[PDB]
Amino acid sequence: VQLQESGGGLVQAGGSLRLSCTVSARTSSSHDMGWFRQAPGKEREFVAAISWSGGTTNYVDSVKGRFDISKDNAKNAVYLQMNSLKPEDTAVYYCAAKWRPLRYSDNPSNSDYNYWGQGTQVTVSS
Amino acid sequence: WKEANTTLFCASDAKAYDTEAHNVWATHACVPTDPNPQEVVLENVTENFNMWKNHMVEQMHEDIISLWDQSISFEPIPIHFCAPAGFAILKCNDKKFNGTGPCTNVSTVQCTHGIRPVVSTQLLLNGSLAEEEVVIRSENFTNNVKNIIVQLNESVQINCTRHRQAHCNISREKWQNTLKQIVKKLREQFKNKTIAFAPSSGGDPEIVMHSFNCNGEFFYCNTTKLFTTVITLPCRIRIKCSSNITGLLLTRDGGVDTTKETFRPGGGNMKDNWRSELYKYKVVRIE
Ligand SMILES: *[C@@H]1O[C@H](CO)[C@@H](O)[C@H](O)[C@H]1NC(C)=O
Ligand SMILES: *[C@@H]1O[C@H](CO)[C@@H](O)[C@H](O)[C@H]1NC(C)=O
Ligand SMILES: *[C@@H]1O[C@H](CO)[C@@H](O)[C@H](O)[C@H]1NC(C)=O
Ligand SMILES: *[C@@H]1O[C@H](CO)[C@@H](O)[C@H](O)[C@H]1NC(C)=O
Ligand SMILES: *[C@@H]1O[C@H](CO)[C@@H](O)[C@H](O)[C@H]1NC(C)=O
Ligand SMILES: *[C@@H]1O[C@H](CO)[C@@H](O)[C@H](O)[C@H]1NC(C)=O
Ligand SMILES: *[C@@H]1O[C@H](CO)[C@@H](O)[C@H](O)[C@H]1NC(C)=O
Ligand SMILES: *[C@@H]1O[C@H](CO)[C@@H](O)[C@H](O)[C@H]1NC(C)=O
Repeated sequence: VQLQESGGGLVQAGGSLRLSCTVSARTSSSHDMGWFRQAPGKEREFVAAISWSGGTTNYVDSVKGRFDISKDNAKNAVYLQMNSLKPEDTAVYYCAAKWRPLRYSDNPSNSDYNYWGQGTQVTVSS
Repeated sequence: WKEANTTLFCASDAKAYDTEAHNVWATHACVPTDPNPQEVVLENVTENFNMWKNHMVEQMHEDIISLWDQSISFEPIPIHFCAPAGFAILKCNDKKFNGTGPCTNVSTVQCTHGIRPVVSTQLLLNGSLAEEEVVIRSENFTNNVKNIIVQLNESVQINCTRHRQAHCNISREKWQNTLKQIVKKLREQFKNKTIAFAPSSGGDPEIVMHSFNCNGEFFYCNTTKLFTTVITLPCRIRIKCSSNITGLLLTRDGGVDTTKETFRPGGGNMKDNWRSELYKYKVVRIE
């Protein structure tokens, strides 16, 4: 499948979930990995990204201070720690990869990623 | 013959005594080419293609990632992608094929043509020219989120040099000729609205520039003068290069149904670069 997410669940607002993504496809020192999400009815939106080599991160404003994106290169893994969950966080969460061979900056992309997982479903109640 | 996803093999004429990245990669990854293979043209046969859902593109992308992540001189060489035992590649021979839907003149082959895996943004370099007229291809033209791949029928030379500062020269006559033919093809698709071009509007820094690799050096060229005797594009480097512009990646602006549609250079999903060469091919199980 190349990318496989896990860790979705039903949670109560104020709780926490940790999403995981294993990247079976080919990785490189110029990759970015990220997380996107799609709330029911709405369009897909960027959540967070990390440069695979440098570890520079970026977040959408509505998750700052609450979500953290990390990686483990030896496990071909990327993680999204989600704390202080809010009903507006309810969505399908997708892991994604982008190869950026011509990049000249470690800041990761927030759009136009090469491929996507099937998604992991997150519902935040109350 | 069911369509089938399988793992392709690659073939090249790389040289084993040569130090450049593509030769070293192909020498271990690929087998020798058949210098003169036969091609069977299929009489009376029609087959459906979908260049936008073609597992060959995913496979080439992984292979090119491997090549770059492996590694000196850096000059792309032709690589053929080939169907293993029990499979074949169907090739669409229709000379103005949009890449989706039915194709009449079809032939079966073991391998693709030799593709140079050129990594670039905005302009497609050193690729295959259309056999007849300019062709534009999109997954859905009415969705402005879907990129347009343009295939030219005449190369436009781009010559680049360095003095960190650098530049690329294009013939103004040839480029204006190219834009005119692209405009005619875009009007066919957009209810004969007026066509406008404009410079890149955002995205990763390397997609807002024409970016490419010229034997070792990464060039980042400002293409405002292309989308607004010679045209001189200013470039930054982060040595001479001459390439053939053979295609373009365009994106259409969203918005209200004005009298006009505006198009901007784009790219960044290298899989579109591979689509621009693989659109005419599809893998099938022969058994
Ligand atoms: C491509 O052309 C074929 C042949 O007319 C047509 O059936 C199909 O709808 C076209 N599709 C696109 C995306 O242009
Ligand atoms: C099909 O395409 C081939 C090569 O493009 C061409 O030589 C041939 O005339 C075309 N038609 C048939 C019926 O073979
Ligand atoms: C390329 O195609 C255009 C139409 O799109 C045509 O007017 C022009 O003559 C063609 N040039 C060549 C060299 O085939
Ligand atoms: C793009 O194509 C789809 C399927 O053909 C169509 O439903 C849609 O209206 C088109 N444009 C969009 C989604 O903006
Ligand atoms: C590029 O260089 C070639 C010589 O190899 C020359 O014929 C051509 O005019 C040059 N093009 C531009 C746009 O300077
Ligand atoms: C665009 O022009 C073509 C002729 O090339 C015509 O068939 C078509 O009806 C026109 N479209 C509109 C929306 O007027
Ligand atoms: C390209 O150069 C023009 C000046 O000629 C400038 O206005 C524009 O911002 C530049 N574009 C980028 C992406 O640097
Ligand atoms: C295009 O091909 C020429 C030789 O045919 C080569 O010198 C040039 O570097 C190539 N361009 C790119 C961007 O690889």
